[PDB]
Amino acid sequence: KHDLMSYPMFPAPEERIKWDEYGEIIKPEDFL
Amino acid sequence: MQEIIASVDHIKFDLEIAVEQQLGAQPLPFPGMDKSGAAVCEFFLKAACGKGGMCPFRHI
Amino acid sequence: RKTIDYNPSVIKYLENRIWQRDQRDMRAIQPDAGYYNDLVPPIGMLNNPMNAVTTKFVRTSTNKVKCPVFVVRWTPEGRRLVTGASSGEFTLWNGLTFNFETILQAHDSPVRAMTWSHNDMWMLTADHGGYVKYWQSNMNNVKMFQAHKEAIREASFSPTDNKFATCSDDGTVRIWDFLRCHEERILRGHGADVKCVDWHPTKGLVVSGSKDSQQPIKFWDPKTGQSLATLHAHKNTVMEVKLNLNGNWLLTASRDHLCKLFDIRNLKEELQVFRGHKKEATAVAWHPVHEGLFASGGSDGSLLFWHVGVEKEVGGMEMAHEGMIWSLAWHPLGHILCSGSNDHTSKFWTRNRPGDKMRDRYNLNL
Amino acid sequence: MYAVYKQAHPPTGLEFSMYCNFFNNSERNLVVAGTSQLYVYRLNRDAEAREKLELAASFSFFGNVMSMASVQLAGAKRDALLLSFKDAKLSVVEYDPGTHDLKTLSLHYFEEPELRDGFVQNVHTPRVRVDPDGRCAAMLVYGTRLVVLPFRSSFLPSYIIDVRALDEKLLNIIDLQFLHGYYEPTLLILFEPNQTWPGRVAVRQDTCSIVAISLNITQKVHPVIWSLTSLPFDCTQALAVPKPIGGVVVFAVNSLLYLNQSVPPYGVALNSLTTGTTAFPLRTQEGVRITLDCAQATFISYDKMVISLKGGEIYVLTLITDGMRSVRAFHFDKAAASVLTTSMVTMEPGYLFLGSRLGNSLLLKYTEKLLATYSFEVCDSILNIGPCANAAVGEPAFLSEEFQNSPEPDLEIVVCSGHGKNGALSVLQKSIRPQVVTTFELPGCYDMWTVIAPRRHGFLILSREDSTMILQTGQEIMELDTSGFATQGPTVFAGNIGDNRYIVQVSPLGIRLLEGVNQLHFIPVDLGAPIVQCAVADPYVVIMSAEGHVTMFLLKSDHHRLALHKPPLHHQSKVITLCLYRDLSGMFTTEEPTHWCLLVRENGTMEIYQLPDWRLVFLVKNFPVGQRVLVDSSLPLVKEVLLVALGSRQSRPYLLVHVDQELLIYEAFPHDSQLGQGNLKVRFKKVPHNINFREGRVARFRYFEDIYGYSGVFICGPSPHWLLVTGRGALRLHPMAIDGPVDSFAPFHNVNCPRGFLYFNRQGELRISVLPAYLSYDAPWPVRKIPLRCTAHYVAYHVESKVYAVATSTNTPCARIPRMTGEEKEFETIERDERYIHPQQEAFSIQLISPVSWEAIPNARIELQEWEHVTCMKTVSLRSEETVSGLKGYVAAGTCLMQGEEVTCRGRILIMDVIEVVPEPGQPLTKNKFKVLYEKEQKGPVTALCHCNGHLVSAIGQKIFLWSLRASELTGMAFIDTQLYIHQMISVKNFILAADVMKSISLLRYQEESKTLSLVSRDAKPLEVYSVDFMVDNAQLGFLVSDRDRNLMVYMYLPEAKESFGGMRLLRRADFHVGAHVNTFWRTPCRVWENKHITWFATLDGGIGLLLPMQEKTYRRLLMLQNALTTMLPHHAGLNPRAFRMLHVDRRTLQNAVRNVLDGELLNRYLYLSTMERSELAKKIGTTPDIILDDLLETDRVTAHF
Ligand SMILES: [Zn+2]
Repeated sequence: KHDLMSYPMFPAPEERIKWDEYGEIIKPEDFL
Repeated sequence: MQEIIASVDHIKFDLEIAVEQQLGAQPLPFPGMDKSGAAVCEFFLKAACGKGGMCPFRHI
Repeated sequence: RKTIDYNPSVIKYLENRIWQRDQRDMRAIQPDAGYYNDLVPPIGMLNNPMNAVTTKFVRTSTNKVKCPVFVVRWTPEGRRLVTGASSGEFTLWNGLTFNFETILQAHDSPVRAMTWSHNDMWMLTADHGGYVKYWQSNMNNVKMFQAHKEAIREASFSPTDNKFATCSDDGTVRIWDFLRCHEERILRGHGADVKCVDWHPTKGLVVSGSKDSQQPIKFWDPKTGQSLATLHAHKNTVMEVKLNLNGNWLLTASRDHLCKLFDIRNLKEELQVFRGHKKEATAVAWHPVHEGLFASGGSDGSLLFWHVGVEKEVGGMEMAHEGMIWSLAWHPLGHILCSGSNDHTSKFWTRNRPGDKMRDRYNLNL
Repeated sequence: MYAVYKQAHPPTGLEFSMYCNFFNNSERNLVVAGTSQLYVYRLNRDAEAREKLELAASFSFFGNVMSMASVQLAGAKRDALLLSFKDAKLSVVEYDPGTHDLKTLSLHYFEEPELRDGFVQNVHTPRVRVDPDGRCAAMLVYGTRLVVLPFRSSFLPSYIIDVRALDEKLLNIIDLQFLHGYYEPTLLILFEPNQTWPGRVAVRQDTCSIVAISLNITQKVHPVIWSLTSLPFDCTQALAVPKPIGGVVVFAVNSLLYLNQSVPPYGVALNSLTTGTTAFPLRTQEGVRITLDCAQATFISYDKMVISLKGGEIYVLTLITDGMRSVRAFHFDKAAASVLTTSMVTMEPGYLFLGSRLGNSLLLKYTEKLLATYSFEVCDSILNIGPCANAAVGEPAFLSEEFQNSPEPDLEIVVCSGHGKNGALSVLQKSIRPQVVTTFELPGCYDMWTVIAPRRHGFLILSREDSTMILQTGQEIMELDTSGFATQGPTVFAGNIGDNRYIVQVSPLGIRLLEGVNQLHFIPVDLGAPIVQCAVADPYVVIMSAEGHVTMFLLKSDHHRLALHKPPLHHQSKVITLCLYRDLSGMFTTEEPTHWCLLVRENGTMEIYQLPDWRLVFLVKNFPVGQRVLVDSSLPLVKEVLLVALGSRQSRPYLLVHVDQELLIYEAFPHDSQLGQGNLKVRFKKVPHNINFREGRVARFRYFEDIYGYSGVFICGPSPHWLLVTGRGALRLHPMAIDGPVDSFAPFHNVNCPRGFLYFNRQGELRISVLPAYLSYDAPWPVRKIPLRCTAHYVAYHVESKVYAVATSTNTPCARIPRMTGEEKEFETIERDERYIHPQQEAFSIQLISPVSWEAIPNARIELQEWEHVTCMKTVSLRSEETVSGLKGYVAAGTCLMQGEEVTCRGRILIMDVIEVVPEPGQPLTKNKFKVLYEKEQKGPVTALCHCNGHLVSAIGQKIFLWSLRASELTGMAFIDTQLYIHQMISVKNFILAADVMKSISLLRYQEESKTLSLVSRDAKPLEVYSVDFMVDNAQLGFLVSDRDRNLMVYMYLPEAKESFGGMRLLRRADFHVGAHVNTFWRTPCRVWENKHITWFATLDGGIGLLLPMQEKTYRRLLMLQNALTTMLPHHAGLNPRAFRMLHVDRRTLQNAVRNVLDGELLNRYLYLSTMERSELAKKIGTTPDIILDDLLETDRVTAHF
């Protein structure tokens, strides 16, 4: 998780923002 | 300085082409607008302007 | 003449920027009256957000008709403040020397909403009759229509120029199309009169307040119309609902003398509450360049300053803005604040100067 | 759309420093660091040109270092480093023997959304602190988390301590330090539970506090002991007092506290500004009126502390100690001032290093004067292109008359570096331009040599295809026709033997000895075939024929005489090339000078022999591949090999070889490998390049000693370069692109020519040349550092009269305060106590620097008003009806008065001309003088200035005006309403591109027929722009933007795209993250690249970068390589090159990152790989290495300006 150790490199986190004419494409499960 | 070395007077940019024939300027909605502070269009002085009264650019 | 000119602070920040790299390298402003050129805007000191605690009086801006003001909003250039009162007028006050610029007459009803878009083009202003009027940046009147049969209380706007949502006293939150002026759908199932609506800055949510104690906070879905969540937060009459620009925190004032944070990623638990209003909390404004701090207006006239993570108030005082504070607005540079009373005045609040003794009537009062 | 970033100058400027056992536990090492680059130093005591810092290792990172500490782990032979990168990254690295790289031991990734606590915009940097006893190490993640690394694998699993879940509700950590003794690791923490602001002190007087948490490593429990709560409000860093006294000293801005567990709180005030702002009991320090707000300090021994204040002033604090080791009083003294530091480290006892970003980081030396008082002297300084504010491109004044008709423009850059007392100018210039003082026309001759005849060179020996020329040098050089030398045929080598007492030339038939003109004797040499090359040692001469036969000649004193000694060499394969070498600072110890021979065979094996015997000492089995580290074991074709020692007293050897039109050079480092008796204890490490060899033997690698003091190798060919190592020990490769390709080279010291050199042009022209003496070739670029002793803000080269206009500023004490009573200004004189420091008022002035001699022109200095600040200076090409063109080229200054926020800020436009007048006798520089044409107050602050087709464009307030210069006045023509604060503008062909501090860029457009200015497009998203450029392509025009989050981005105006409005929204098409801030921007055309321009920039951390536009097809062949170079290569400190060059938005909006810029410093590691490894990355992405090398090397050829 926190402690690391082909090569032990740090990750590159990226997140694509799916647009819409209302905003971001949202799912109805993460809001209850 | 920046023009003796990097001269760009012989380059015809796509910025300069897209502002002459306006290259897809959308008609402005809500026809009670003003647009005092926009560009003057060369289409009204020379040729048929087309969307007269509902053009984004001013008319002299 | 009494101005708060932001220009000698931005010049100083542009000069520091070259040879600074952080705030830990910034030379300390010392508390004396001679260190007046060493100030930077709140962009300059990014941590230590105690900079932007505006408890210094600048000017009362009163009209000639003396009507209570309900919305106070800065132009997104920071150039001026358009102010909507109960007489349906827009009184425009200059943003450097706050003397007077011009007066309009927008509505025939008390103005209740005023929102600029994410670009500096359009301005939505609703009123007490149910009318929504579009506005150019030069205060040109554009197409009007009737969006509700009763008094619209708050308008928001999606993260684009395409959709917006209004709420009124008939209990409905109606989502609108901007260009077509078309009613998309109606968000029903609320219970009583909804009084505040804020769109989410990225995700396309609609959060609504209420007076109903059984459905006080509703999360919505603009595409499907589904009631997405229900947050039983307050005992009575949620006044304002605001969201940060980071997209994580819901801030909620109400008439139960409280203000509450809510991480919208985890609605089951709750973040800290903000106790310290002696009377009802009515107005809330997040700070533009400092996430974490906001300001809070009360129904007794209290103007308090808070921070996320700090339990007590950062500091403001009661009997500051006499009456009942309806709305607050920060300048784009968070160096000055304006508030609107239920009394017939509107006061300007700037950052404190180095080396002053705060014996003013809005202060220790010695 | 598509581009490539390339780094031209590394960042100069240090932030971090320490003194640790980097290489071994025997000696300590100065390990400094800065913006994403690590430097390791040694300290030479017997240096030729007194102490001097010698570079031992230099290391580059894909990430900016935010903190750095060191600890010696259990059982370790060295001292590991604890690097710290932005947003909670930790990396533990050691020096690696074997190779000469870093070795990552541990990697720690503490950036999760549950640790950010909902705050997206991170401000707090991670702060690594270690124990004095080495028991643990602590990183302050996000200002609210303590990562604890337990020590004894060499590591125990870490655990996160929530800071706000302790006692006292810490919540705003200022500084945190471990303390001495206290059996377990004890960690002191300064914090503020109820934070206030200096400026609001009447309701929150003094809120700082201390928690000394006691860490239990095993039990993972930690109680709060020894809390205080009444510290003053403006408390900056704390410092742990060492073990015989113990405790802590706490720097505040206006006071200094000593705090201890048992001692009552003691502290004194440093000035009378703690009168109404501090209720803590503070005494009055005697004879001291200073402040400690941005101050560095370190402990010399115990009880003595040296403090570097702001202003660079050095004090020495003495802790006056009682009998029970209790601090009773303080003692200050004013020692010698120095550079505005950012770091502070004691070396060997008697030395202080002073790292600095803004100013040259220098080493000191302290001795006691005859309580103790110290005196500081300067031993060494490290050169620093500082925080580059503005930087102008100009033409140098001393181009030689032979080089005048060159097609490419000959130009240099002048950079406003440094700040304050260390403010300066930096005349950077990438390539070496010689001063040809005497030319010749000698066709036919191709090789050349200069020998020393009775240290001036006596002869010039020119080899032709059929004969040999001789030139007697001296007062006037003249061709010699007498006997001695063989002129009937060519010569393959000609050099000195002994110690400059003889001359040895090598014909293809034999070898002659010479005492000058007089020939001693001659030794014919059949040796199978004709002699192709020879190498020389001090008594040794080694011959090589065309078929690999090797013989050796030796001086024996008889009068001297060469003696044949045939080498015993087992020829399993033919010898291709040879090299000789001697030791003068011997690392060739092989378990007084020592001679060595180097021998490359055709099977690919490289062999080193100890030269008096012929025993095999070193053996690389596969040499022409180009491996990173050369290890002993006992094709592409190797052309030429040269071993040369460079540096202080010939310390470090280098290996320069030539393998298939490719230069690959090696360092050398000692390595004790117990795997044999008779082997060298050295290994060789490949180091990177920017040089390609892409268009009877001619040597390219020609060693020179003492050309203008500098010793090194000149590398001839199609792209000639100067290899230089001074006493610094840093490798320097400087190009020489003027005069085209260079065929041969020789050093040449004479009477009419000083210490200098001599080379053939490709057109067959001999050139007596001297290096120009005004530059320093010890820096990565040849630079002249111009001390101004004042902060240089803006520089602008005026093309007419060929001068520079520099805006400067010095700090004067403030004395008045402007008020406002409605009608006029009133001033209140600051009348305070005598124990009172004054605020610093800045007064500006406009210099005028001459490029001939870089002093300021006397009696040419525009001085402004009292409170007036230049916000911009550019060279402005206004129009005029006088010259043959329209444009004139004035100098315009935008300036305005800062008098606080209660006074209305107004501005003034200052248009200046530089006109040549007659000079005053005795001063040649006074021919130039300012002529102020326009000087008028404006209706608000003038914050930016540009020119559009001869119209001055200005930004007053929230409007952007457009003026026209008449005979004496400006007339307004057009304006718009704009954003909050336009601080930058640029222009190309009636298109203004403005830049706001907070909102964004906004492009404008000006019709000239109708006098109207119009907003075409803008960006609506918020963005903190620093400055703007134009990305210029064949027909595309990008809008290059630099930002506060260290981001480069390219906007385009595309009305055909649907994701904008109709021509109303700027759409970004490239996103990139340079590691530094950028304020300056340049354009120049390149050397398929038909009509493109290179957008150069200089970073604010002291480097210079590039953005070269490319086609889409060339971008995507190399983007497949960049992803292969990211994953399939190990990186220093475990950093991810993809994660570092992605966009760093500290928010969340709808703008997904458009990555269209390559990482040309990651792509530069494809040049560094061996040709066996070079083909493996080509086969996995479906290509050959010839296609990639025709793309990576062509981005180096068109980008060889300056
Ligand atoms: Zn038209």
